[PDB]
Amino acid sequence: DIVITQDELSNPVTSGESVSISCRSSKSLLYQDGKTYLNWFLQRPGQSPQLLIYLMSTRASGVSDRFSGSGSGTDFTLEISRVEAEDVGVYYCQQLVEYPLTFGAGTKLELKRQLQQSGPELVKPGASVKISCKASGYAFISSWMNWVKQRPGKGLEWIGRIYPGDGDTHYNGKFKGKATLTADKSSSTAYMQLSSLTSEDSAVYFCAREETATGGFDYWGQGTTLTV
Amino acid sequence: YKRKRRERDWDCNTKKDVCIPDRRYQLCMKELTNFRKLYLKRKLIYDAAVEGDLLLKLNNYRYNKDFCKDIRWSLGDFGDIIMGTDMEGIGYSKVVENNLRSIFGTDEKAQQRRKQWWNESKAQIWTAMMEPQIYRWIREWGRDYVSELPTEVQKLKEKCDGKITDKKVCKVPPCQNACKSYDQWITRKKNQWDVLSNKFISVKNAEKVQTAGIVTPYDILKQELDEFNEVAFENEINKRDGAYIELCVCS
Repeated sequence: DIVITQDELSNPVTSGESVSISCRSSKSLLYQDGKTYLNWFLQRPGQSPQLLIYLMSTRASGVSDRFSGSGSGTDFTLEISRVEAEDVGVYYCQQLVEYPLTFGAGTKLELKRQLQQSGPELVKPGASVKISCKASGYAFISSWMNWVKQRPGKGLEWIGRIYPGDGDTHYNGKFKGKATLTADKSSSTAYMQLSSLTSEDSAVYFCAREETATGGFDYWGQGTTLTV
Repeated sequence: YKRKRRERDWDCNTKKDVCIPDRRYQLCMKELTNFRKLYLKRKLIYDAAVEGDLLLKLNNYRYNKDFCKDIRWSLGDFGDIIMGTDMEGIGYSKVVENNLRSIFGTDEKAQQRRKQWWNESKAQIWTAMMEPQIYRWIREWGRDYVSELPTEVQKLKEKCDGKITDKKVCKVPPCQNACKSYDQWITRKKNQWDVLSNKFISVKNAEKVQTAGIVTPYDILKQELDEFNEVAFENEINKRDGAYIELCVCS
């Protein structure tokens, strides 16, 4: 259990006004190779997570050049320069030093002026409903399918990841028994069956493709709405 | 402008019977796409000029065994196109074959004329840059695996080490991604030698091959390099070697 926390944006950010979101771990995110493992996402108000900055400063492809990744390895900061009305939303960090993968509470933002996920599911308490993630790319056998639990009005909970090639599984200790992670190879479809449902389980779930070569979560789904 | 090697691997998808090195993909024939025999030696001398010149710059202007290897494999690749024995022909390398046809004739004997012309010319063409085609590609693939092995193992040693009484390959996220990244390499290298070694046997057996110093796909690397071991090569490519067990096996 590694602690992650982010600050809050106190005033509504004027457009073009710069800004920096700060992230703080409880442990050195550096590794034996001398690399700081970390990520910076942005969820559009209505969209899925999208990677911005990975491995501290290194920028993600497709992301604007004006997002900075600086950090000292327990202390990191993003930077939004000449902020755009498209960037308004919530930003998260990720730390890889050890399982479980922990996404911070998140930081808000104000405006001052692919993967095929299964559809919605509504079932009684104590049920189990498998939900899919279909990745058209042939990297599905070579990639890491990660699963993410978005509670309403909450941060991200990493359930686990499964590698369809050798069938490996990493399970978040919290979800150790509540998750069933399978993967279909022939149709390149990932599956997650939650165990006997509790009212707490009602939430949206996301799958994130992780390249085995980079290792960022670029590809996310439309989401799966689960209801008790 | 030859892209730095090991930026593109041998592609077995285009022709699934044999894997094609990226060096052969970038072979500069551009003038060969534009008596005639002496006219053909000139167009081929330009392509033999640019090619041998760019490979040296690709080599960082250094004179070393790596450079003489790049000239050698590139030299023989020309002969296979000029003799009609080239197995790479795709895109515009098919066009060179068709160009030389009307130049050398399509007749049953004309296949014999191509060899004779390349028999005399080769001593010249070689200087303008400064054995069956599959036999050469086993020499090139062998030099690939020996210089690509210490890098992959090195990149793995950084991310997976130490008892942190069990290995980092379990419970450490960065190392478990590094181990799969090794799997991709040793998988492609295994699936490659699979395709390429069969092309050695489907040639040596189906065509009369008078070189008995190599009866097996292993014998090429045995005569190309020194510290090569037949046994160890089998374990490494099968991921059972005394390295990939000590790294990437949690049990």
